[PDB]
This record gives sequence, structure tokens and C-alpha cells, in this order.
Amino acid sequence: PITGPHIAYTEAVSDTQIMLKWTYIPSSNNNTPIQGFYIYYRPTDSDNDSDYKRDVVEGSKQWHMIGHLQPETSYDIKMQCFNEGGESEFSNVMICETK
Amino acid sequence: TPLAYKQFIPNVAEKTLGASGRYEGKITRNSERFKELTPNYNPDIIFKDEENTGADRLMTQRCKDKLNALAISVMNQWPGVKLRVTEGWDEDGHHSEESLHYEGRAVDITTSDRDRSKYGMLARLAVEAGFDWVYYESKAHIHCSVKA
Ligand SMILES: [Ca+2]
Ligand SMILES: [Ca+2]
Ligand SMILES: [Zn+2]
Repeated sequence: PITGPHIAYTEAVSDTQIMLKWTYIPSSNNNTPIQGFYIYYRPTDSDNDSDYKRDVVEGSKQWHMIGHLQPETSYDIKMQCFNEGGESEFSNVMICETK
Repeated sequence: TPLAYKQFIPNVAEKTLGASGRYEGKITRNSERFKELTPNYNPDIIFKDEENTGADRLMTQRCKDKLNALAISVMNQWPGVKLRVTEGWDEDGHHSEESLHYEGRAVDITTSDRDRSKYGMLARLAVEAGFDWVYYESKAHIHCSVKA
């Protein structure tokens, strides 16, 4: 894939969880099969691009709940879609605090 | 005196005439107003740039002026510590509708050491640097804005 997803919104649902919802239009990559999405998150206090943790989600989903986060902590959040060939560009990068 | 969490100075709403004044509309990358924005390349300011686009550097002339003054006072206050910008002008879209971040008129800031015990004083230093509104917006950063 050469088009990445776009993050529509991020919202904390608890002290340890953040909901994110994205859009991805299959035809933007000629309808190439996408196997899933990678969702990246790291504490906003880090500017180390190596400090992103990753969740893997299936290709049908347009939202995800990130969990096991720290209370009252800001996170940088971005994502890619992927397939057997490889990965997209990163999305926009949202900042979102847990409760 | 230092600000505490949730406090703002002047103690009126951001978009009031006495503070930063009204929203004028989101400035997008492809727009004519985007040309009023130029990158702040001050070597005494750290720009987070999690976007890998240089967006956080982009801001109005007035925002630059006050930010640059603050960069000096920060280094004076705590030797070895610098001003850090987490958000300048934004296109990622996580800010509220009518956020001054969408116009290059607001910055979220920390100290370089992320020592939250310094943030209340950092907010005071931003007021003294001449930001039109300064808000201890989050436990994690101070929000500073300027008039159009
Ligand atoms: Ca940023
Ligand atoms: Ca941004
Ligand atoms: Zn802000």
C-alpha cells in the first residue's frame, strides 16, 4: 500500500485506554488486499521515534482501543496499513491523554 | 507568581478581545494564509516534530516574537534547560474546532527536561514574554497564544 490511513479522532475512554477511529479507502491503493493496520503509540514526553509501541489490527476494522496505558498520560498516536508487500506511509499523528 | 493547573492569565477566556481575540478560521497547507506562516529556526528552542513535517516550527510573526523572548528567559531561569514546543501550527486535527493552533497563533510548550514542577513558572515566564493568553492547559504542557 502507498496510501496510509487517516486518523479521524482519538479520545480517552478511561485512565488506561484510548479509542481511535480512522478512515482507509481500499481504492486509494487500487484495491490491493490489505492484511491489517499497525497502530503506534508512545508517551508524548518521548521524542525518540524508537519508543513507539505497536498494536496489530485486522484489515476490516476502522477503529481500535489501545489499552494498558498509564493514567493521566499524553500519547503520540499514528498508524500504517500493511500487506504482504509491505507498509504504507504513516498517518497524521494525534496527541491524546488518558484520563 | 507561578500558575497552577487549569489557571490562565489574563483570567478571561482565550478568544476575548483582552486576551488572544477571535478565531479567524483554520489555515490549511494549500491555503493563501499558509504563506503568512514561516518556520521558527531558533536554535534555543526544541521542536518535538513527532509529525516529521516541521509543522511545529510554523507560526505567526507575533507568536515567533513572544516565543523567542520566552526561549531566553527559560535558559536564564534554569541553566542547561531549554524551551520545548510540542505543538505549533497543526494539521493533524486533534485540537478543538476553532483552536488557535490551526492558525499558527498557539504553541503547547514544556521545559526540555519535562520537569512538571517547572511548568507553573514556565507559564509565568510566558506571560512575562508577552503572550496574549497563557493557560496551564494540561498537567503535561502549557498553552500560549497570541492575537492575530
Ligand atoms: Ca507536534
Ligand atoms: Ca500537530
Ligand atoms: Zn494547546
